[PDB]
Amino acid sequence: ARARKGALVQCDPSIKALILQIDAKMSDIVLEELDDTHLLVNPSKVEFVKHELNRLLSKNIYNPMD
Amino acid sequence: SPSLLTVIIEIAPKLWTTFDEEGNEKGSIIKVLEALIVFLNAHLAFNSANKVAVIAAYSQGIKYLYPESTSALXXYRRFRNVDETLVEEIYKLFELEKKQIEQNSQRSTLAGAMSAGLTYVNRISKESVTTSLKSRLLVLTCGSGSSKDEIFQYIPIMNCIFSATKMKCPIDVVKIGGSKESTFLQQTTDATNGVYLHVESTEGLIQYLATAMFIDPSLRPIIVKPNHGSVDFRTSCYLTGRVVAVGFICSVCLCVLSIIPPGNKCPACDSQFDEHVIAKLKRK
Amino acid sequence: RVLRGKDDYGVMVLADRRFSRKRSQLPKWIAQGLSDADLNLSTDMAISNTKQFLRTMAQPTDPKDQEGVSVWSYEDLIKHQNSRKDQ
Amino acid sequence: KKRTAKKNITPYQRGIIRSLILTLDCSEAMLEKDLRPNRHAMIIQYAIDFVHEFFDQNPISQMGIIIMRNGLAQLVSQVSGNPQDHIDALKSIRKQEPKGNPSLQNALEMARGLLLPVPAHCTREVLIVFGSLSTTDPGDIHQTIDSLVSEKIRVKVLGLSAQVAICKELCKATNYGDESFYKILLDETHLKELFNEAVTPLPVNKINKGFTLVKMGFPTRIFEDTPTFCSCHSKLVYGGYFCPNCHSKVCSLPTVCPCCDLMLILSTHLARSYHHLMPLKTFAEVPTTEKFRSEDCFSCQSRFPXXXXXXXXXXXXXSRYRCEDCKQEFCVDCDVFIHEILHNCPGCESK
Amino acid sequence: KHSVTQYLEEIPQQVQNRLYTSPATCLAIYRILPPLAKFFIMAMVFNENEVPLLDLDKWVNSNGKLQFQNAIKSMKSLHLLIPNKSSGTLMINLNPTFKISLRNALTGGEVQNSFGVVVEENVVSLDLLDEYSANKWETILHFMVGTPLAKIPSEKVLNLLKHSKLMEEVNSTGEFKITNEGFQFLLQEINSQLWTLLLQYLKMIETSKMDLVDVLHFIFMLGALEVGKAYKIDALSETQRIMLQDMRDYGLVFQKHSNDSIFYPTKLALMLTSDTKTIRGLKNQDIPDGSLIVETNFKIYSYSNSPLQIAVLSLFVHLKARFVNMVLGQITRESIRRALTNGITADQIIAYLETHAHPQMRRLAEEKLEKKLELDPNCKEPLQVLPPTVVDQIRLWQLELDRVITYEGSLYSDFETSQEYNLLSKYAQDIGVLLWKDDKKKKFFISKEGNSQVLDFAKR
Amino acid sequence: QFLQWCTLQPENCAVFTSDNKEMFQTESGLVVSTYSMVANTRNRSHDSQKVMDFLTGREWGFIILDEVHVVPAAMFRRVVSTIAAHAKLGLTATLVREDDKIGDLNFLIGPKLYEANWMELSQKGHIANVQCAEVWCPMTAEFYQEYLRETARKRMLLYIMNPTKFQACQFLIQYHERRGDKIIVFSDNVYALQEYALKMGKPFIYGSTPQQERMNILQNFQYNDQINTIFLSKVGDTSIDLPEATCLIQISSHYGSRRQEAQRLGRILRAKRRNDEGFNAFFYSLVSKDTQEMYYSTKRQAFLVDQGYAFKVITHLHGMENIPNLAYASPRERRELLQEVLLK
Ligand SMILES: [Zn+2]
Ligand SMILES: [Zn+2]
Ligand SMILES: [Zn+2]
Ligand SMILES: [Zn+2]
Ligand SMILES: [Zn+2]
Repeated sequence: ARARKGALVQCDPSIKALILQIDAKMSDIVLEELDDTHLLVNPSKVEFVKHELNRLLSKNIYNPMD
Repeated sequence: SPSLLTVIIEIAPKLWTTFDEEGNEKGSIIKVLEALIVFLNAHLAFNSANKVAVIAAYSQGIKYLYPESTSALXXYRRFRNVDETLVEEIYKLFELEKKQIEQNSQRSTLAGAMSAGLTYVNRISKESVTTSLKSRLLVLTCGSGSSKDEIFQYIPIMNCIFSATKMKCPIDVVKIGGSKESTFLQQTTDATNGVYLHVESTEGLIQYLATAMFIDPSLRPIIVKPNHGSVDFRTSCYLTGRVVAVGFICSVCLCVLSIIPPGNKCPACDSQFDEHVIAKLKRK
Repeated sequence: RVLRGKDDYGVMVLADRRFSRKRSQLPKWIAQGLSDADLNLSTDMAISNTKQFLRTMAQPTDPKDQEGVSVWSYEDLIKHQNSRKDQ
Repeated sequence: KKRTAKKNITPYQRGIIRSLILTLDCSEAMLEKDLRPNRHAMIIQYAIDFVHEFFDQNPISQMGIIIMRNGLAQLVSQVSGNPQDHIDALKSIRKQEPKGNPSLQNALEMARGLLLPVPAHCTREVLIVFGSLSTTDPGDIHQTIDSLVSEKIRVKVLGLSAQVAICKELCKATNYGDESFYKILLDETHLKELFNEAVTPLPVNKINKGFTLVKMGFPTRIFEDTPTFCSCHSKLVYGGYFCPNCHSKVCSLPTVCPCCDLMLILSTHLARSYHHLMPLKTFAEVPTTEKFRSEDCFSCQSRFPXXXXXXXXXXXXXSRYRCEDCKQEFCVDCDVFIHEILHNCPGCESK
Repeated sequence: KHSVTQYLEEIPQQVQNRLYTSPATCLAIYRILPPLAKFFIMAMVFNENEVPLLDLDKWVNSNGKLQFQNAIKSMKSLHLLIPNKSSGTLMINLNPTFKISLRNALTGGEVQNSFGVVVEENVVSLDLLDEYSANKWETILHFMVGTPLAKIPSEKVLNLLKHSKLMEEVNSTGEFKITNEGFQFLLQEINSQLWTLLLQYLKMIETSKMDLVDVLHFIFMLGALEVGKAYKIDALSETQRIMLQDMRDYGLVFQKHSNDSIFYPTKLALMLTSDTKTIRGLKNQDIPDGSLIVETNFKIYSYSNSPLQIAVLSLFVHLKARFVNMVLGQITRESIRRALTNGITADQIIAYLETHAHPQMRRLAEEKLEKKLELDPNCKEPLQVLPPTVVDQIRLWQLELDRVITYEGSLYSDFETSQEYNLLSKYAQDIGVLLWKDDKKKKFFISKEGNSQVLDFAKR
Repeated sequence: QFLQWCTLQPENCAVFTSDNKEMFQTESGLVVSTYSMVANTRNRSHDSQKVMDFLTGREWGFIILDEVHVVPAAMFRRVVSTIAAHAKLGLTATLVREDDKIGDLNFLIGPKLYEANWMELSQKGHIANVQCAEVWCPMTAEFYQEYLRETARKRMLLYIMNPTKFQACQFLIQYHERRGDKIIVFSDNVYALQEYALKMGKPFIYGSTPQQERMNILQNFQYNDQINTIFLSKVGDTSIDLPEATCLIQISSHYGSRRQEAQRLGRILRAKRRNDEGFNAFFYSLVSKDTQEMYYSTKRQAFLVDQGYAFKVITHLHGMENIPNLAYASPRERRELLQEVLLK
């Protein structure tokens, strides 16, 4: 019985890349990257990936809303 | 699946006598009664507050026991009331036991009790459209003698199978008594997806009752545990009284005759047959 | 002419503006059937009216006791009722 | 106020054996907009229901199915005691759309010859659900009706919301002069009840025909399932039946044996004929002020019976619809239900 | 829903068996197990012997065996049984405390915590003492989610909500607002909400003087049956009575007046588990007294109303001018954006609208239902049940407020040949267990239902 | 475009401009003249007056009027100052008009018989089925980085250019070419449209298309199915003799005000005497999802459903990446074309 658990993050390669850019930004918590459309991460830190993803987008977007 | 388990039990004080007669009087229906009291609480408990009910048959009539028709105008405390109201109603049936009850032993109102129940279930499924109750019933009989095959109750047995098959009802039967596979019941338990257990007299049926009579309620994925084969070589030649195989069936009467037929007016309806048709049947 | 007996039916439509004012000029038994709301109809609600008519008429509405009123059953509802009517 | 029948003039013979062959209309007129999807689609819904009903109360019978497209009638399910063949045949048809005209002369012509193999004891029957208003006859139709009435093939047809004299005539002609058989709906439920009523045998006043003694035997289920084997389908069936005379494994069916050819029945089919043949007497609605019986029902225990004097509510009616031969009360529910599923009059059974 | 069942297995084996000490709590834990698990309990409750798994495996035939794995896995996690690698085989037997406490409570046994109720003149009327309890819920719910008047006076309750973060409202500022947890409070209706709060108080009231078995015995005593007389007086522990009185104050004990009487067995204790009918100065127009408006035009047509309810409706729609029957409000992508600002996903609101606002949307839902499920294989086009047009806008709005995705399961390996992966994948779509796959990688991150069955088929 | 399909023989109907002298006072049958003629400062040859002299001279029973509101009522009040016919006919086009003076033109022609309740009548079977759709072109970092950098409206072509948007268009092109259908595209860009028309490579109507080439492509478009894609810029409205609509695509969505968007929707979606396709009037709107006009793309959707046109969204394209000419498909070239379009 083999079963390798984790946090499978599947998205577009670009957000993946961004998430991976973001994931590289807090110390490579992505355990594995299954393909261009999937990522395997430790759930302990995915929370903060989005937080900085949020901040960096909040730093980036800043929401003009024209 | 709230399943309505309604038990129908027949008590002729001549047949409960036979339950006393068989073996020794090592325990009358009370062992079966205390078995049933425990069994009724369990299925009541099993599915989602799934209701129960009880009817009986006198020697000379029938009556409801747990449904407890309008009269005024522990363990979960619903087991208690279901048991005790049943215990009180049935003891009221035993005071309705005397010589005149002992009198009308010619008939067995088993036929009437079970037709009345189908009116009751059609009545509850009609009302309980919400929470459609995956109901299913039960039969317990004290196998008594003096009538090897009382054949006066055959058509209502078979008609109600259709309604039972028509209303899609699995039907389980347990016979307590002498080893007489009630062929018509044996076909019946077979006909409408049921389980036949011809248990012996004095065994606490609780082990038996829980095993094979809980099969259906809504489940039916599990091997029914019926008794042996359910042969459908049906009623004896009405004229002969021998079970026919190549039956000889009269006419619009549809009476079953053996190789016996009188050649005229088959012995269930006044229908003369074409002597040519009789001779054609005799061309062999 | 489209009608023969009391069991007969059929539509007798009138198609002209002047028919609105000549409803009285029609014979009584025709006039009894021509009601006020049936005047000057456009062709459209004419078809809906006869549509329901043909359907309802197509039904076997035979009470056989209201026909005791309108058929005056055999030699009796005349002899019973009308020989009472000699008043 | 009551809508109940006076008297039945036919409990004596019912056509217990049948060969009913239902024919449909897949023509343009079925695409008009009166019935909810159309004529075409909602007609087919109730036919499926009737199909299930027709074989439940006359399972000894068979049926075939024919459509009516493009002035050409087209058989879609053979005359069979197997409803699923017809049911599956009906499932495909609704997916095609009705077209062309109903050429009744076509449809009548193939119906008449389809029933020639149907024997004397089996009854020939045709049920036309006509919904268009014009036909297209390949030949003389009176020739065919004359040929039809000659073959002892009664015809009852269910016109849509209209009356057509020829099917007035056809139902009149075939059904022994007794025109009772062009009954027509105004309504879906009227259509629904038009379907349910076509299930039972159809006696009006039977003429004296050869009452033929019918020789058959009864099959018995097989046990060995690893020995899954069949003589009626040549496949691995985990247990079938065995004809009493042929001795060949036959799958579960009231169908005839396929090796010695005797009708295979267990017991269940004939008892539907019994309550078909000898039904009960209708539960009389007891008079309101003259009943004075138990304030309950009999088949069930329905304490609702009145309210004891309520000016209007009590002077209305006392829910005591009681059968006669038993003289036992029955709530309308039971009285309706007793008369609905289990004939088996509860009072008349216990005595 | 936190699925409180997962909490019972989380408490270690002993406190379960400690919990299992009262045949009440034996008889209680039994009703939540999956029906396969239920069936495997009672068999080996009475026949006083363990059973090999091969029989339990042969008892369950093909598909439905997944519930056979559903049964046995929940069974072991809460340790009401003891697996036994006795001779290399599997000897299955109850945690015996369960079976006999059950068997006792089955055959009139010693569940005195179960028998802790008392029967007396049950003066609690059907209408009496639960309107306070129902109003208790109404007032505190208006307090917790934020009503026009937040009449929730449960100081112990308010601390649990803020301390447990039950609502994403500023407890420091007194805010009772719906956060991610507060949005989840708006989702779990009766069980799940009744589940969710029972968890917060246990987390809150767990530091000192817990007595969890007594807490669980006392909680299961008040909700097990109407303790009636002697419940809050006698059939209650010290911390249990404080819990019972605290449950009394929270309404979950409809503890009768005088603060010292039998367990006021409010109906609130019943609903936490019953998962059945939910309906609870001197006027209360019901049941359809509530009302709302949700139709294809995406607008509120309110004729019936309820203030906390329309306050709740206003939590995701603008209110402009409450009229005689209508409240001036119109649901838009802006209106739901009031909740998406709170991170409230357009997921629970889906189930909310299909259930809630129905008392005015009965016909509207009923006309939407049309019974288009048996007609579904017949008429392949379902007739707008349930409304799909709203959810796509919600999803597209949710998709507009989105772009983070993740999956559960476990990555799998040792798939040696293409035939087994092709055969395993083919069967997986038959039961529907595979999130994403690829023959190239021979890896996928899904549930283990695929791995358990191939092992069981290979091994037995 | 209709009156010869109509029963009318134009031999009688003297068309008048007073640059267009025609047979006044001898015109035997019905007449078709125009306002600026019939009264204006554009009362500009005595053909005009003499027609009007004839208009007064001959007694007229009925007056068919088309868009009286645009031209001042005063001249209509002057074609209502002089002649005294018997009837007029106000076939008005808007509920509220600048000729809604307190004495309305309703109370001079005949009462209202036909109004904003266009549900009784057109539903009786006149109009066919029109399908509308709105594809969400997938997001790519630069557009957002382009969205991020400027909040200005200059993002307009920056999501219009989406090469993925070109792709979905080409799918319809091969699709409607496969179906023998006809495609209208509403693209006011010049470069990215050329960039796209270059990317497609069919004889293409585009920005400032030669009307003959327009007509040539149109002839090669409606009668010839080989060219089954034309691009109508803002020069279509207003106005050309707009071509038939089976597959309308709209790229630009500012095109304000919204009263025009009712116009364009009505104007660009012309009628089609083809029933081979199940939705014989496709309306499409290729929008880069997650861009500036999601607000304004959501503004178009509410308009159409108010107009009642059958509408849908197709973002799960069948073979989205399977189409030919995946030019600029990559986010880089979308970025590269985004740099290409930042010029525009
Ligand atoms: Zn006979
Ligand atoms: Zn076979
Ligand atoms: Zn045979
Ligand atoms: Zn009754
Ligand atoms: Zn009777």
